[PDB]
Amino acid sequence: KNEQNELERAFNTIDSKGDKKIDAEELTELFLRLGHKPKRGEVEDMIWEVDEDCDGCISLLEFQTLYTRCRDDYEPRGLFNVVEFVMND
Amino acid sequence: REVISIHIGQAGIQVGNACWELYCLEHGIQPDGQMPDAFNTFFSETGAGKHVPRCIFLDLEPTVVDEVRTGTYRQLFHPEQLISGKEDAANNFARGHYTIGKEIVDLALDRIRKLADNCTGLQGFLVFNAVGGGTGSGLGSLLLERLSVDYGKKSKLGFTVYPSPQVSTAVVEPYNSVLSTHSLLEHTDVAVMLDNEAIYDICRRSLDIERPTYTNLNRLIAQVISSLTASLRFDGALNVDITEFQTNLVPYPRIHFMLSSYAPIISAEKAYHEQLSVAEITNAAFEPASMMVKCDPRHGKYMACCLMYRGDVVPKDVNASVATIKTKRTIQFVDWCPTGFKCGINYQPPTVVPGGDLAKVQRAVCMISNSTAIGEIFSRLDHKFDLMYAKRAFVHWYVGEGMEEGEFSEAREDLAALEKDFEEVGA
Amino acid sequence: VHKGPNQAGNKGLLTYNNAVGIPGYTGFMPSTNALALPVKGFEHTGRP
Amino acid sequence: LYYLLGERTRREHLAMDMKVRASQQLKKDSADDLYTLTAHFNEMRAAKEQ
Amino acid sequence: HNKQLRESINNLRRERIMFESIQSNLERELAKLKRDMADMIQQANGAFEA
Amino acid sequence: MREIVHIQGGQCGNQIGAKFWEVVSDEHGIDPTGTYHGDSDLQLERINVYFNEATGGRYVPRAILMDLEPGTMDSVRSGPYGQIFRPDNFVFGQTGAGNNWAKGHYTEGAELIDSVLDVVRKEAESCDCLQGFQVCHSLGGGTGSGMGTLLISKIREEYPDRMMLTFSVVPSPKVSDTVVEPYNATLSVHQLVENADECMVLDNEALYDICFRTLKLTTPTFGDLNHLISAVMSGITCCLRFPGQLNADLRKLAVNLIPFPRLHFFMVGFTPLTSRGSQQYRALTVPELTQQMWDAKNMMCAADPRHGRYLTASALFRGRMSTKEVDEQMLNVQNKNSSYFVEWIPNNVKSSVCDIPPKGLKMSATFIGNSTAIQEMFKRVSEQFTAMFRRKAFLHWYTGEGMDEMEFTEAESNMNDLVSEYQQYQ
Amino acid sequence: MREIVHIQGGQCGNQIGAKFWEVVSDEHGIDPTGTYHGDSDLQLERINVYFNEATGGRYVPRAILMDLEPGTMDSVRSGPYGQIFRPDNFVFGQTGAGNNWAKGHYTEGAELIDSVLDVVRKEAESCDCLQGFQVCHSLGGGTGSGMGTLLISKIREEYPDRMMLTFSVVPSPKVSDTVVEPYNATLSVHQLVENADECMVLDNEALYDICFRTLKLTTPTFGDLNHLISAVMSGITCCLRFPGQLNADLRKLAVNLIPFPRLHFFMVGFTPLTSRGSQQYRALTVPELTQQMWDAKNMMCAADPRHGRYLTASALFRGRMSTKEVDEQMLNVQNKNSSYFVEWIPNNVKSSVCDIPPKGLKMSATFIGNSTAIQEMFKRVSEQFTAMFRRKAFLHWYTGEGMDEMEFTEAESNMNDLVSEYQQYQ
Ligand SMILES: Nc1nc2c(ncn2[C@@H]2O[C@H](COP(=O)(O)OP(=O)(O)OP(=O)(O)O)[C@@H](O)[C@H]2O)c(=O)[nH]1
Ligand SMILES: Nc1nc2c(ncn2[C@@H]2O[C@H](COP(=O)(O)OP(=O)(O)O)[C@@H](O)[C@H]2O)c(=O)[nH]1
Ligand SMILES: Nc1nc2c(ncn2[C@@H]2O[C@H](COP(=O)(O)OP(=O)(O)O)[C@@H](O)[C@H]2O)c(=O)[nH]1
Ligand SMILES: [Mg+2]
Repeated sequence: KNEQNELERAFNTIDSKGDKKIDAEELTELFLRLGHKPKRGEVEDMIWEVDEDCDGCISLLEFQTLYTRCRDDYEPRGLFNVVEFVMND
Repeated sequence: REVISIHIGQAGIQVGNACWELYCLEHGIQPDGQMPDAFNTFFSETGAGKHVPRCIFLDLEPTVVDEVRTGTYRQLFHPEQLISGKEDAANNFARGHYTIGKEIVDLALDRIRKLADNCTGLQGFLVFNAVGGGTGSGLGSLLLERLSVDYGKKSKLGFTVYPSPQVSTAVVEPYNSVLSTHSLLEHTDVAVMLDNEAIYDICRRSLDIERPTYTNLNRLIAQVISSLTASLRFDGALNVDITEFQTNLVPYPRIHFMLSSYAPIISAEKAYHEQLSVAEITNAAFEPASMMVKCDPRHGKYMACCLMYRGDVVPKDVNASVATIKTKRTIQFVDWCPTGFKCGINYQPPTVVPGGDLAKVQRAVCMISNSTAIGEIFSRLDHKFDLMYAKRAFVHWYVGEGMEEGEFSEAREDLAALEKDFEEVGA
Repeated sequence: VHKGPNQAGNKGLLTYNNAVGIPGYTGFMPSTNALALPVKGFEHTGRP
Repeated sequence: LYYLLGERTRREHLAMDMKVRASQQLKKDSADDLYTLTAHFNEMRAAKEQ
Repeated sequence: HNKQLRESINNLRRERIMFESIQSNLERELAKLKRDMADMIQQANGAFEA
Repeated sequence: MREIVHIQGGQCGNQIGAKFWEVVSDEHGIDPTGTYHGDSDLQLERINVYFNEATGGRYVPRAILMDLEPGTMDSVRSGPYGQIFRPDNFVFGQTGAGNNWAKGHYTEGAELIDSVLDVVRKEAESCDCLQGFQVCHSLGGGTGSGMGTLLISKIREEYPDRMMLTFSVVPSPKVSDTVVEPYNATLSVHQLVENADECMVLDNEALYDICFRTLKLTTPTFGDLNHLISAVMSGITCCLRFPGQLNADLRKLAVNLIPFPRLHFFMVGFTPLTSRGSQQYRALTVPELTQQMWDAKNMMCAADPRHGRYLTASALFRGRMSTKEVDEQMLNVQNKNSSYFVEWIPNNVKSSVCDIPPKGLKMSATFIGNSTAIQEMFKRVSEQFTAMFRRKAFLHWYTGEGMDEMEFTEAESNMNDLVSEYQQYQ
Repeated sequence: MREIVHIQGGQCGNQIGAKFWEVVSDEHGIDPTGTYHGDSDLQLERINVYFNEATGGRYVPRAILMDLEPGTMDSVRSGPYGQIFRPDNFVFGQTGAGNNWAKGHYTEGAELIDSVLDVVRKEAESCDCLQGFQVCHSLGGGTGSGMGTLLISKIREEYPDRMMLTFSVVPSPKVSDTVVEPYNATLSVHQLVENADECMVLDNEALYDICFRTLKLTTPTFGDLNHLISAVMSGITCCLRFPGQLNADLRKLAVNLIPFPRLHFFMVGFTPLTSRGSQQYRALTVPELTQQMWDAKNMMCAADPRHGRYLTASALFRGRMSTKEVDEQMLNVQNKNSSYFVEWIPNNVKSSVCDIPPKGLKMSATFIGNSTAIQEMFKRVSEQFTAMFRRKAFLHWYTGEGMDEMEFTEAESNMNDLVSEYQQYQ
């Protein structure tokens, strides 16, 4: 939980409209803040391989199960690595 | 009780070329047109020893039509019906709706007028067309428009052929499809989608024919239509007419798009193979490997299902079968309807066509349901429509014909409204 | 008590069997040696 | 990577299926016990009436 | 090949959706039945005390 | 003398009536050509209740077929005993309603009901003293329910003093034909509770279960189901057609079984019903018939009577029997299962005996029970009605024809107050 | 009047019962088609004990066949006197237990016993005054032992005041067909010591020895063994069906034989049993019968009574005999071999005479002795049970099905106190 308070704060600061939904487009602005240019078809893949239950959007519960799964040990860590970067800094 | 069938476009009259071959064989009519009362719903008895179909082929290019004129069905298909234009619409919805429609639709509907006046107990119309083409989409919509303003209250059964997602013969199919639905929505009462790739997989898998042409496709399309109207053409233990789909399958005035399927689509050696009964065909009617549209009904929730049964079936086992289906949980229904079935039983078994690849079976099932996978289909077409429209590709052909971007945009948002309607009802 | 389901032996009007028994017999009798009921006092339905 | 992802999601889906089947079994059990309990209550009704 | 595998995975996930939905519905019905069970128990107790 | 006219609506009504007139003509001994060929004189005095002498032993039934599609009429004339009806009694539409109650009650009715009213009137004053009317129809179809229902309303308005029987099948989710079953059944029942005097509820699910368990048939076609319903209908009307040691007319049964004006939905049974393999291994005694009669799996509704109480009950026997045995059997059934009966009415069982058995049997019975288990059926239907109506499915094919929404709310409220007062009297 | 309901379970029970109903129908002179063809009136007046007339002289047995594999039913219907059973009494499963006591008592019992209880409930209410039940079953198999045991328990808790006979064959090491014979016998005996009123122990070993020595048969198939067991059962109930100088009904025989509520395992015999070659050199007198009755080699159980003591004994004679000769013979056989009889009970022999011999004999007898040597048979079985239970062979098949181990401990403890109290009274 002591990591998880800041995890959910990182989640809403990544979000802009404040809801459960984050789009690849908000991810593009997050990439602009990171500074490196993403590929043409990379950010859709990064959101698709992790968005599991719902579709198009990503959800808070989905983010949560993704996080505890990627904490554990040949696994896609597409969005996991980038949020971990937000967690680190 | 009579029903007339009009055929629009190059694909429509090929379908009719197989359908009426099936009809005359089913009622024992030689292709010259005479027998060596059940026929009365399709054929009018002129003079003595002659029957003439209640149909009109119409198309803009004369090649396919006069091939019908010179084929084996010269005497059966009568001269006035086969309406043929002088030049094609050329896959151009505007060319088939605004330039050449204005000359051909009046001649067509004036023929339909005298056909309806010949008829007495008209149940409704049924049209055959593919929306990917120009003539099928354009003047098909124009015709349906004038038929609606003329009669309106009579049922209109539209068996359309939509373009397949990955298999495609033309390029502007998205433009012509969307512009067809913009009128198909508010004109047709009961409209059944039939894709091509699904029939390819069916013929590949079950019929095990490696190299199929359009002939085998149209052969089993006729099987489906004939199995749908068999309740009118012949008496059964539990008959169901053309007005029942209007009632039992369409829960809303704008949600009328039906997935159809057929079973058992089986080869000759495999009829020898398997022991056939009602339970397995009632099952096989629900697998996506036997549906007529390349879409996944497991992704969707059924709204209402209709089951045509032909051959030797009692109500006992079909009722037991739908009981097993309703208690199965591989497929689910909407919470809006507990009783999502409409059965029908007719005594006469499906007939065979010499040269056809189906075996003569004791009993067969034609399923026609309503789901939300269709709502997925329209989105799939809408996506590739907007991809081409974003670059204004091929638009200058329609504009040069005389149209504008307004109907493009309004048809786009009309499909978007249809998408929203499906997503709301499926919940 | 004496009347029961599923047995058509002892359904005659008389409790005993008149053929081979005295009243109070309580021995089994077949349906063939068992009396028949009277329907009504007059016996026919005809108008000549 | 996608191959392994498919291998994982198949197992998860099969687990969901078996949970559904167990739910059906529990449905049957619950129905039977409800029928027996209603029978018992009707018996007690007859007893208290007598 | 990647797109083929991706489509297969998408199909599997979309079926998992249907499975969890029917699981939820069955759980609602099972809760209603266990409520009926408890009610029958209470009715039997009442008749017995009477 | 005492007169019963027959009115058949819809496809099920016509096929049921076909079997009904086959078995009645068989009882009175008239051949399928329309002439008398019987042996006993007992059949002659009471054919005036169901026939009219035309010319030289030509007895035409007092029946009126009514539907909207010629397929059913052709199937009537196809089978035997189809050549005996009066062709003028084949009053008949041309378009067809097709599972649309609004079509059967508002549009096609306006041009068919005046004609059927003409012929049913002419057939009513053709006889002297009416006993009542007898209507066989469905509650799922369109031309049967809607048209028959309006006919009931018109008739009860013209001849309010005569009795009325309605043999109506109801749909069940387990044997479900169509999709608009609740939208049809709820509205028809809503009209029957103020128009019909009493209704004999049927359903195909219980009939299929009967032919499976007791009859042990292999292929239960519609012919046998209609065969069972016909035997039931002949059983309830046998009292008028034949003398007996205790005669019970239609109004007599009504006043014996109906304690309150809205409590008039009966469930029916029939005895004896035995499999053919066990047909000769069985016995024929009044206890034997009573055991099969009071069995819960012999009712012709999908309503377990042991889940409720019988308000009243009636049994009409046919054959040479001893009324002492009849009455003590009723007393034993009422004394043993005393919990399943109502308390504040003693001697809940009306009985009757007629001395003519059906053809081929020595002794038969007909059970008619007005129980309170029927509220399970109507809750089972009304809950489906609410499930569809709460999100307005299929509503527009009705609202687009003349009906409005408050009619559906009216049928809901009437269905709800009926089942609540059944639950009250339980 | 007095009534006996017959119940057959398992393959052993069904085939024994098949020959039983053959023999009984022969004695009452009813042909296999189900009609009467006898000559005297003495045969008619006591067939309500065993049959019910269906319609017009069609007598159907009052029996219930119960099993789980249709092959036994086919073998029953195939042979003669097969078409007489009522097809409704063929209550019957579909899966098959197969030598699994837990299958016969927990798995298939739970869904078969309700139906067979309804059938036997209808068969018992079909008669007026129950004398008792008669259950033929085995102890080695599963569908006979475990199922019949559960049926006995259900019946005893429902009709507690009525008699009950059960003929049970028991396993032996010398004739050892199945492998879990001790695991089935121990649990079944543990339940028959508490539920059944009295049973007659039978075994195939002694039967084979009888057919080899006395009958001198070449091929003693199962038909002849069932013929012997049938003759014994007919000898038991001759007293209810035919009058005699001294009646001895079933309850009368129970109270004359059972000194303590747990001492009801009887070894049975039958006389005369002579080869057709030696029937010419023999005589027909009561001493000739008695000196074959009390022969050790004529018992139908593998428990030589000269290894123990007799508690009580009974003889049922059939034929026109002299009761002085009967009683002087029982007195002489009690005075000669006085040591083999119990000491503190005078006149350890009950006797009875019936005036109707079996068809084909001038004078017959039936010995039913309640000895103490049956502790040898139960010891012989319990030691095999412990031998397996010492390290839990075959145990998982039962424990995995719902049963636990303390049932086995309960069974062997009850078996042990049973054998010890037999040894006590010795
Ligand atoms: N299933 C099936 N589809 C057909 C057949 N013939 C044509 N089509 C479909 O028709 C579409 C193109 O339209 P066409 O029927 O060829 O011609 P059209 O619809 O009249 O349009 P124009 O070519 O401009 O006249 C293609 O995508 C085909 O899929 C056929 O015989 N069977
Ligand atoms: N018992 C019986 N029921 C029938 C028969 N035909 C139809 N039904 C029932 O009637 C319902 C359909 O009624 P329908 O005949 O279509 O009524 P209509 O369309 O108004 O004439 C179905 O649920 C069937 O179960 C029949 O021949 N016998
Ligand atoms: N006397 C006799 N004994 C039999 C017959 N058939 C089987 N048995 C005995 O039954 C024992 C096996 O029990 P089984 O019949 O299989 O019982 P079940 O499986 O529960 O029906 C064997 O030891 C056989 O000796 C028969 O026809 N006659
Ligand atoms: Mg073309």
